[PDB]
Amino acid sequence: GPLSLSVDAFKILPKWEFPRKNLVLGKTLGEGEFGKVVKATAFHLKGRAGYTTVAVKMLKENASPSELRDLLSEFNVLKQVNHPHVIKLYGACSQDGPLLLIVEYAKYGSLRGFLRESRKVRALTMGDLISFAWQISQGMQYLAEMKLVHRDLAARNILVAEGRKMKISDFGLSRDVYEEDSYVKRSQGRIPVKWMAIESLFDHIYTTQSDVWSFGVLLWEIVTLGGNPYPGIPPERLFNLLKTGHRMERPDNCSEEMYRLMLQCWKQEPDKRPVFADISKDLEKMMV
Amino acid sequence: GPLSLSVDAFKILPKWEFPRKNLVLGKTLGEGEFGKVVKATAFHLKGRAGYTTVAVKMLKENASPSELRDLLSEFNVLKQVNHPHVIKLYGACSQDGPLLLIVEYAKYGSLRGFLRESRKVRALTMGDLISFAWQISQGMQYLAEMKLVHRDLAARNILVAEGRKMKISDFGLSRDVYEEDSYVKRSQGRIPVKWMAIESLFDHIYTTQSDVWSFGVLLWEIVTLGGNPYPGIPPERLFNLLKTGHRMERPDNCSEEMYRLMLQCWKQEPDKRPVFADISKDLEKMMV
Ligand SMILES: COc1ccc(/C=C2\C(=O)Nc3ccc(N)cc32)cc1
Ligand SMILES: COc1ccc(/C=C2\C(=O)Nc3ccc(N)cc32)cc1
Repeated sequence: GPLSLSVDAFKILPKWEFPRKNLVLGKTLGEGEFGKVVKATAFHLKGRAGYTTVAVKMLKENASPSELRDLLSEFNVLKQVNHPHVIKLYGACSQDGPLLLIVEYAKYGSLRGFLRESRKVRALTMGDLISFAWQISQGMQYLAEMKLVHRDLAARNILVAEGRKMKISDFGLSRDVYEEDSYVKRSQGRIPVKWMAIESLFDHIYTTQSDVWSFGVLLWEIVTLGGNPYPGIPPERLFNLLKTGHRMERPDNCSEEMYRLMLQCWKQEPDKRPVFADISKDLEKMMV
Repeated sequence: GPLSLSVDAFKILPKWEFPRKNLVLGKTLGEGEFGKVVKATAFHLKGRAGYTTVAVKMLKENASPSELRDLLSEFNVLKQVNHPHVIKLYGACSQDGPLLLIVEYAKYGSLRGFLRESRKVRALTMGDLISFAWQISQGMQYLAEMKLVHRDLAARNILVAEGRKMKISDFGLSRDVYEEDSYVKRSQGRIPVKWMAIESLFDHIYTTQSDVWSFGVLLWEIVTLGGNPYPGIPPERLFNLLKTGHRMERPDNCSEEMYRLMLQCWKQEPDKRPVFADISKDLEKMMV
């Protein structure tokens, strides 16, 4: 099938390969959907003398064809992508054991955990908050320019690297949209309902503009310091609440220009939402 | 889409509804893929005076359209099914809060945990082991007769109820095959690679005979007291090992007639595998 074809083409296929003997695995940093990520260290990694501390993405126990598919796809995507606000790939190990992707280690963990262990003024201004949002916007403008739809943009999918630098990660669900400017999935998707654009939920259509919708949910998360979207509202209720025109209220400690920006990422019509370029301009304005 | 249609038809739709006020939730029993299961107690449940201790299946945090789809489907399936070796449904709560399915509580937990906390002779004969396998076979013959393909048969998906009684659970991935005797999924499935039949892996075809293959993996698990299939072999290696005719070796403390039975559930050609009726006969033979 499509998968066995990919796996065999992959096993037959550069400068992405890394000796498994030079990689040492350590504690688990995170799990969840699709994979496991462990802290690691790599000896003589792409020109760097000695050890570099890295993160290693692998298949969890009992992986389905779907999670294997997502791992190989994330690898194919990350090889093409380069940007200061996108996670960096160093290589992979595929030869004498499990498939492992060697990626950039982020000193501060996920954006969601980073926010949750902090407070509004770890102390963080709303100027830091908006700075976070902005770095992500630039990241996203870049991937949009690459004709790439992330699909799974969320605080748990952004890493905080050294310097409090945002890195977009988790390219498992990302899809190329060069040809048609849309990705359409016939079956039910694996993105959390509460982050999906209204057209993705009802019609299974994903574009840069539905990434825009997720970005609005992610702003909400940033502003709330790691709150849970639509708190206390079950996911199945979202179909009707969204189509009947309902949206999350302005949270506490949110400025009107920020909430105004979220509201615009959640317009029903994908065309009436801003594009990442104009989002970034909006945030840079707010940040002064 | 197909999902919003189901959700609205469900919200518009008997004697399956249960007052949410009469249900009390308690500790988490299990999680993983698709849902969470919590211990609960239900007041005045389907004719039963007082409280009955039950299990409650719900959506985990941040559920995708896919997990919601699997929850509603499991509910639709469980309403049609009745057998001493299939989990019993009591009802659901859908009205004023999250969707919850109220099912049979199994005193001993999953078959996998039950086996792992035991020893060959908690002490268990190989006669108990084979008894477990047999109860599952009868369960499966019944669902096969209902023209139902389980798809996700595995020790973690069997519960051990009072009397050490096996109950097949987790009907999330189950599919009706009345019309065509097969279920075909175009996209990549969410069943663990190591439990899927060779035709399911390569061609995305599921039938009662690929359930037979999973049952062979499950026998292996029973015999090994909760071992991990294909230990130390990465899932992606399975395509080639399976198509080149490789199979798990006879494990320790396994009789030849038992291993002979697994080997037959793993024939390349779905037609050369036994049917559950003949599997059950084989096990009842062994059990003396
Ligand atoms: C201070 O605690 C930490 C917690 C999580 C991380 C996680 C990741 C990390 O460092 N790089 C990653 C790449 C992909 C994914 N999914 C996760 C990570 C790092 C540090
Ligand atoms: C002694 O420890 C226990 C551990 C898990 C259970 C789990 C379930 C249970 O009791 N009923 C269930 C129905 C569906 C699923 N997935 C799981 C369960 C019960 C008892």
